Amino acid sequence: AFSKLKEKFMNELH
Amino acid sequence: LNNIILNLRYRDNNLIDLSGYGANVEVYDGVELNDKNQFKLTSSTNSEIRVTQNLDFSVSFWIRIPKYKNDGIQNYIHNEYTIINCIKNNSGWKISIRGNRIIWTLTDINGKTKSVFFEYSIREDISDYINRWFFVTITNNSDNAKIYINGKLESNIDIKDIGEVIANGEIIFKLDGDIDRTQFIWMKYFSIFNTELSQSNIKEIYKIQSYSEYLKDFWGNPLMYNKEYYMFNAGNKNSYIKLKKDSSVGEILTRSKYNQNSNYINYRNLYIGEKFIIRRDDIVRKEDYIYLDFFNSNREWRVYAYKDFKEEEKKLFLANIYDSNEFYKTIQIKEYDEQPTYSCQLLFKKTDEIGLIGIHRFYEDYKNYFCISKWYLKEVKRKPYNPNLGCNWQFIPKDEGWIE
Repeated sequence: AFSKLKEKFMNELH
Repeated sequence: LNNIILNLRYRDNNLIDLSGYGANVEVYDGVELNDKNQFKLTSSTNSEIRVTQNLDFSVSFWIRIPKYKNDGIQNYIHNEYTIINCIKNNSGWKISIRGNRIIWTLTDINGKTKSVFFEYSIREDISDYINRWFFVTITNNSDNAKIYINGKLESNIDIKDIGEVIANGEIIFKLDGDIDRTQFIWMKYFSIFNTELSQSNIKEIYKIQSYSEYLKDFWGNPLMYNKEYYMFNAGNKNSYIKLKKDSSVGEILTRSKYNQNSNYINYRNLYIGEKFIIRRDDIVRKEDYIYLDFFNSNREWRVYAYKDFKEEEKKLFLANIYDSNEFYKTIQIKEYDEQPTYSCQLLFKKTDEIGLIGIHRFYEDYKNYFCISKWYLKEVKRKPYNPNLGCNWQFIPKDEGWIE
C-alpha cells in the first residue's frame, strides 16, 4: 500500500 | 505606562482589578472564564460583569466578534446592542456593536450625544477582523475621541460641543439590545488609562499584549495538539491543500466563495481542503518537534519529505503512517516573524536544516503543489521578516463564530 503510493510519488517527481 | 485606573485580569479562576486601586469586580455565573484572560458574554440573564470604580482618559481591550449568520444578514446590519455600559445620571460612555461596526458613544449631563465607529468590510476574500482576536484602543481629550485598531488610527471626530461627561459611573459588561439567543462576544485584557495614550504608546501595548508562550490558530486562540485544523497559506491566501485523487502528493486548488445572491456579503470558504492534525498540556510552542498528519477517508495519514533532495524545491509525500529510511517525518514548528502574527513555519530536520514547507510551481504547462523548499531557509533570515512568504501557514479549526 505504502509501496504503491511511493511509486505514484516517484511518477509525479519525474 | 502604570497610568492604568482599571486593569481587569484573570487570577484564581476569577476576573479582578490588578491596577492597585482595587475596584470591586462581580463576575456573574453566566460569564465563561479561562486562564488565557478570555471571557465570553452570552444572551443569558446572568452573563454580566459589574465594576464599581473607586476629560482625559483611554480604554483598551481585545475582542473576537462572531461572523454574521448568512440567513439573518438584515438583523446583523440593523440591530445595535451595547456590550459595555458606564453611565451615572444618564451621563457617561458605552461601547456598542451594530453588525460589522464597533461604536464608541459619549453622553453629557444634558443628554447630548456624539459617537465614533470602526467598520470592517464583510466583502473581503479573507478578513483580518471577522471572528478573529483584534486589538481596540479608544483615547479621549477635550477636543477629539478616536479609535485605533491593531495600533493604527482608523476613526476620529471632534467633541468640543459636548459638555461635562461623568465617566466614574459603574461599568456593566453585558449584551443589551435586539439580540438573537445565539449572539455572543469574546473579550480580554480590558484596561482604562487616566490619559490620552499616543500612537507610540498603543503600538507598544499592541506588541506586548500580542506576545504569548504558545503558538496561535487562525482565530488568534492557542494552537493545540490532537485537534483537527484546515490549513491557510499567508502567501497564497486564496489557495488550499487537497490530496491528488488516488495519489500521494498535495495539489493546491483555489478556495470556493459565497454562492447565494445577497450582494451585502462576500468571502472565500475556510472549511475546505484536507483536515490536518498535529502530533508529537496539549499546547504547541516554538521549536516543538511534531508530525503533520491528515485524515484520508477514515485513516490518519502523514506529510513526509523525500531524503533524496538535490533540487531546491520538491513535492511532499502524503501516505499512511509508516517509518521509511527514504523519508523525513520529524517537523519543527517555527515563529520567525518578530511582529504580531498568527502565522508559523514548518522546518524538516535530520541537527541540519533540509527545507521549509510551502507552495511552488512545478512543470508537468505548470501546476501548484504542496512542497518542501531550500529557498525559504535564506528568506526567513532577511529583516524585516516578510509576512506574505509561501512558508507562512495558519491552522483553522471549526468555530461556532464562523458558519459557512
